[PDB]
Amino acid sequence: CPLMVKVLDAVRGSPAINVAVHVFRKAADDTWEPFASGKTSESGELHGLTTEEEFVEGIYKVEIDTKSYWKALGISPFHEHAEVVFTANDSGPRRYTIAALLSPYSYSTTAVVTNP
Amino acid sequence: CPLMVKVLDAVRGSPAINVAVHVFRKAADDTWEPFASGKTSESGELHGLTTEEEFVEGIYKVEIDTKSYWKALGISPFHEHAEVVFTANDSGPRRYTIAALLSPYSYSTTAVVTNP
Amino acid sequence: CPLMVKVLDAVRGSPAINVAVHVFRKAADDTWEPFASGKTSESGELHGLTTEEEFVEGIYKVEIDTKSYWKALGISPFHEHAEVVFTANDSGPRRYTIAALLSPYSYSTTAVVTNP
Amino acid sequence: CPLMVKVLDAVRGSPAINVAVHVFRKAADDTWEPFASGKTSESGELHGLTTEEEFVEGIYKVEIDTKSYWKALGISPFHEHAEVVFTANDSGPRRYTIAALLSPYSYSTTAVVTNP
Ligand SMILES: O=C(O)COc1cc(Cl)c(Cl)cc1Cl
Ligand SMILES: O=C(O)COc1cc(Cl)c(Cl)cc1Cl
Repeated sequence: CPLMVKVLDAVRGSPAINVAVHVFRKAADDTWEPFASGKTSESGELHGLTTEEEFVEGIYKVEIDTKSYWKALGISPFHEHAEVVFTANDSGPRRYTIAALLSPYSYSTTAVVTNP
Repeated sequence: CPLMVKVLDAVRGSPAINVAVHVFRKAADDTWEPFASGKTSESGELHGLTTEEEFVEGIYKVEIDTKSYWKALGISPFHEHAEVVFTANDSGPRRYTIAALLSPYSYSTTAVVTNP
Repeated sequence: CPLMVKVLDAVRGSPAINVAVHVFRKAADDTWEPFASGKTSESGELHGLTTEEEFVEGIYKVEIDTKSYWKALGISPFHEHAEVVFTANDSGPRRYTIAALLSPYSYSTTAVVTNP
Repeated sequence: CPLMVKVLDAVRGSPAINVAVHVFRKAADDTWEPFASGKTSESGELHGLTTEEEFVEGIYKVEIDTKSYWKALGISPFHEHAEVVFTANDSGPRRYTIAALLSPYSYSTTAVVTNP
């Protein structure tokens, strides 16, 4: 699995469950082409977005739909989403974990990049 | 000052100086129209982006050029930029501060929304 | 002002007001001797803790009473307090700002060390 | 496993390996009694600190030896350590994950608490 997303909820001290995630890749014409999407599991993790063959070099955007998450919990948050934009696989294939820690008016994101 | 941006550097424990910041407002056709921009000061702050008259309700994007910041310091970063997307609301308090804390592979952002 | 503390609330997007802060200095026998204390202001800030003459090199602990803060707001928190322990160095820049961003089950802290 | 610690490095985008961790528990006399210790693995994770039988109700301190970590990488950081202090098991046994994201002048910590 070359691209995994993990989301935590800093209000409840729990995984952030059922968070929608949309991944885009910048096309030759500089538009964002949908690439993959999914939603976090009961563990806060989203696996299976893509394959090693499909996940070529490029600029990717991982959109985490934080507003939709909070509004389901009846909470009115600040951000529309949390966006993570990065160049991937420019020195060959790597495995990426994008992590995000959510609060209503804040978020933190980090990346763990490993070479298989 | 309805909108201020502050950027800090978690590697050196310092303001993040001379960071380019671009602000956009979402147009009716869902594109991002340039709205304001500047470079953070010696204190990591960017003031004077807009006025009360011009800063109407709507969705805004603040794009912080973190990659150029790290590259100018000789450091290899993960993200292309940090993006903060939010809705300005007239019901809420008047003044918005968007703060960002930068590391090479991670950033945190929060919003402080206050009244005078 | 050699030492300032700033506290923000990530649930409401606001300064964290009326937070008790206690500062200690490590004594030669390795105990923590009271040094300074106060409550954050309406802006989330605590100034005037010490003077240049009194703030000599050594190890200091800043203890932010986050549990009482959340309890006064009717919210159930994880931590007893947030502790920030660091060495003051005269080689480094003069002025220390300790900032903390609070959520019920998470906090972030950074140091900004600058010269005038 | 009722108490697990995970540490990430925000400069390298990697697990923080070989981080020493010391856990203490407040005694009846209000001193901190050593409780358990260990060091993070190649995954940044520390398992096996304690057992369900041993991990009774109490106030615990998880000390993460961040200064020793950075100084091994030849880096001179701000904090002496990152301390996480919390009441555990006060509504019966729970499983705790303490996570920390490290930079030289900052850290973030969160807790995930689950009911088995
Ligand atoms: O917000 C401030 O003025 C200073 O303190 C902070 C700065 C940042 Cl960038 C973050 Cl994420 C949190 C705090 Cl408390
Ligand atoms: O889950 C981990 O990999 C470690 O804990 C964290 C989780 C999140 Cl979501 C974030 Cl943003 C940081 C850390 Cl250290």
